[PDB]
Amino acid sequence: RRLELGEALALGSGWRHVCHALLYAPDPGMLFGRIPLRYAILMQMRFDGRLGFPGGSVDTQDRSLEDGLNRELREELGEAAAAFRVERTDYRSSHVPRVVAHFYAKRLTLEELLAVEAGATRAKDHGLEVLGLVRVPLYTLRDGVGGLPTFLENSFIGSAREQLLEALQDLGLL
Amino acid sequence: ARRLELGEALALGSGWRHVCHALLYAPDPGMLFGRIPLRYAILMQMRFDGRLGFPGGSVDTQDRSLEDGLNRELREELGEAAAAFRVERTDYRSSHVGPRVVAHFYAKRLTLEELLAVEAGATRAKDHGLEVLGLVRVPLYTLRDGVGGLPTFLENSFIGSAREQLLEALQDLGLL
Ligand SMILES: [Cl-]
Ligand SMILES: [Cl-]
Repeated sequence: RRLELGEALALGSGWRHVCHALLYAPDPGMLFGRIPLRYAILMQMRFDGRLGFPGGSVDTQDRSLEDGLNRELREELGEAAAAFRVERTDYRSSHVPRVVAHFYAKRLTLEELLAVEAGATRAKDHGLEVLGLVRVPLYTLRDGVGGLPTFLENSFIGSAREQLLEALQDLGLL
Repeated sequence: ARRLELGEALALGSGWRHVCHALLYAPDPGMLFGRIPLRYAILMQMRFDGRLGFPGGSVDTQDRSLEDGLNRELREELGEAAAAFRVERTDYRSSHVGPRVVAHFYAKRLTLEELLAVEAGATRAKDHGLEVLGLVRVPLYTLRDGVGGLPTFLENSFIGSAREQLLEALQDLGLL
């Protein structure tokens, strides 16, 4: 299932790689003035009706995983994604058809993150591979179901659900 | 989700909340992977509660009609761009009733250019990042595996009867 980046960097041509990024930004915002949002975190509704992360396939044209991640993101998200670069320091995990899924996480400013939302419609893949961007609600509502717990009952691509949870875990959100 | 006629629903007493939601759609000729027809761009939204639904909201006695209230909530939910059309009584579709809420549904044909400006602008709506977590188009196809596209979309969590309201409008749009 899961493996080391070197372990997977080491692999024959019978494997290709994908790169995906969880973009996040602190948020002092408060739903209804009462419920702290904590962080804005983007996901995308994909062409198959499943929730996933931005990025995509890295191919022989790329000098590295990050060059392919950042290229995929310019195309999926638009020009606001070139305000920053995802680097190896933002890498998190690799997972295994015959595909290795690399996963990254990049802290943005709320301002940067908002610019990415604002420009996402003009992106090439908008209204095609990507049906739109959504933020992950990080709270649980007063009924004990609304919010994250219900968000987590949606359809997710691949291992995106588990990537999400691990990263939230690692943000101190359980 | 027991149904109501619009007149009856309007007759209901001072102890009911009324909500109004709108399915905004334009025809779209494009093809996914240049081979799979989109047919229409139809807007839905990810709500604060992690459920998919339609733009709209509460309507109160301070609204001179359900329509005025819907256009007001549409402006809150999606921004300036939505002011460029009014959703009127002719676009009305159905009303449903738990806790003395009545929920009214509209469907409104926009021009593809109008629908885009709505998405382009939604990041500036008051509710964006609050009640509205972002917009999404409904995928109307089913993909070669017979599960991706629409039928997987339908397995996501929906608020109220948005699934039913959606499915209803797709049927009335003539989609099998
Ligand atoms: Cl490589
Ligand atoms: Cl009228």
